[PDB]
Amino acid sequence: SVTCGGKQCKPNSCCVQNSHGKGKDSPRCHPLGKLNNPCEVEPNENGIYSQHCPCGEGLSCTKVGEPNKLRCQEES
Repeated sequence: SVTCGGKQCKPNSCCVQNSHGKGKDSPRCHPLGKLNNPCEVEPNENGIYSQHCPCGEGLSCTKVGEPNKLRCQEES
């Protein structure tokens, strides 16, 4: 069970910070990253992402560019 912003969210959705510096960390529920899309290995020290979500639909963060342009790629 996922829990973001002091509220439980649906599965296949990571936590993302969407605060503009208001002082109240209020993340939002975003869908898991897809193929040929931008993804990150792991979240911050708190466990939250920026905008996109990590691979969770049968993908795997693989380096395709530089410096560290990690993208989602269906694992073999």
